[PDB]
Amino acid sequence: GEYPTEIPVGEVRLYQIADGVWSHIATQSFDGAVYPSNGLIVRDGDELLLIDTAWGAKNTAALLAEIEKQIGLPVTRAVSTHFHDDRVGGVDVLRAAGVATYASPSTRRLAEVEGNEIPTHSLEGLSSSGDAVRFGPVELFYPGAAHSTDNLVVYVPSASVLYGGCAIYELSRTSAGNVADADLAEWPTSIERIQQHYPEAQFVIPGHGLPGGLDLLKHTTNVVKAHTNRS
Ligand SMILES: O=C(O)[C@H]1CCCCN1C(=O)[C@@H](CS)Cc1ccccc1
Ligand SMILES: [Zn+2]
Ligand SMILES: [Zn+2]
Ligand SMILES: [Zn+2]
Ligand SMILES: [Zn+2]
Repeated sequence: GEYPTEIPVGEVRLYQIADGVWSHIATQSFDGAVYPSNGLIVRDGDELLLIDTAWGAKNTAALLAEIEKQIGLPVTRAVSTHFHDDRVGGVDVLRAAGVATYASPSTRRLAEVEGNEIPTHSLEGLSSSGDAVRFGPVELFYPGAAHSTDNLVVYVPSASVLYGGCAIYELSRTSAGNVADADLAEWPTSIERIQQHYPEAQFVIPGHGLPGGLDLLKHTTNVVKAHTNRS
């Protein structure tokens, strides 16, 4: 029961999941309510891989300061898992600090169209549903369209940690979130692909809220199908 929930906006908290694996947790206010957001940090030798910004430039500056204070290793690369602002908002801060920023070509194009910040580098090998590539200490996986058409998930083999980003919902969320960019028809099949490729996952991190087990995948499918049938 130690995962942070406790976090004023502008602040960022780190949570150690395993040796060399942390999540980062930040908050943002939207329509008068406060939402948490998760990302991932993975050690690779004496450097760090960052997965996703902390949802905004100010939060992302605080994230880098937090990392410097608590871990003290340099973030040398970062990956954004889809084109929304809680994933790419802060890429310019990362870039100014010397972090090499990455995303899939689809994510970079969608970010551009949205007027969002655009990661510098393009990830190859992730164009088709079911594609996976090794990227430093993690595997990147494109499960197919779900929360967005471009969304990636991240697996840490040394720790059996599956980071689902916003394609996976926390258990406390029982109604669909922002699905304006989603492929509702394909989302359960994409979740099916995650389960098929990472059935040994022990720790599953949603894009927002509390980690759990692989039960978060069927929970998300249930919420998405209920939203599909809404009326
Ligand atoms: O996915 C979701 O569950 C919904 C609802 C729960 C929190 C996050 N959330 C959001 O929308 C975030 C990041 S995805 C804000 C956003 C703004 C503009 C465009 C996309 C997203
Ligand atoms: Zn999103
Ligand atoms: Zn570069
Ligand atoms: Zn999100
Ligand atoms: Zn449920």
